[PDB]
Amino acid sequence: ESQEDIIRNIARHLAQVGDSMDRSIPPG
Amino acid sequence: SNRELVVDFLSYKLSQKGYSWSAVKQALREAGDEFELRYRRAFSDLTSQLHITPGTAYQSFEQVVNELFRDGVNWGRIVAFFSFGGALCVESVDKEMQVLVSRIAAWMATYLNDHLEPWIQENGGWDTFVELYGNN
Repeated sequence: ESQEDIIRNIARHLAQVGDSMDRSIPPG
Repeated sequence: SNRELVVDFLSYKLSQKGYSWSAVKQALREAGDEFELRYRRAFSDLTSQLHITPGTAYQSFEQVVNELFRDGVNWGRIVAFFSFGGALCVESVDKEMQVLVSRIAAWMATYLNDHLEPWIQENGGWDTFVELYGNN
């Protein structure tokens, strides 16, 4: 309900979906 | 160039909602579309709950994005950054604050240039982004 709570939720959601979209392969 | 990417992406997202703002770009557009599909299957759009206003938009932008990248950076989180900007612009135009579109674009470009550029260059630049996300 707080502004900072909303902020934290959005950023967390963005970060998690972002990671699901991370296509990089670590170097060998 | 980063600024160019930003304006192209935001203009694309705006056009998809019927609004109008008058290889990398294509990959980013597609990545954004996929990102948004995945997002909608998982979480509600909380953009509205931010209460975007001219006086608060930068602070909302800055706090979300700082939190997004606090733990680290990857290409997926960079796509999230672009999609988030897109959402802020659509909300802005929806609520007749369309002047915020040009400000959000500039804020995004500056954040890329000042804060993400070092990581981008360390990880092969946008050329590597296209190798990974191109044609999708």
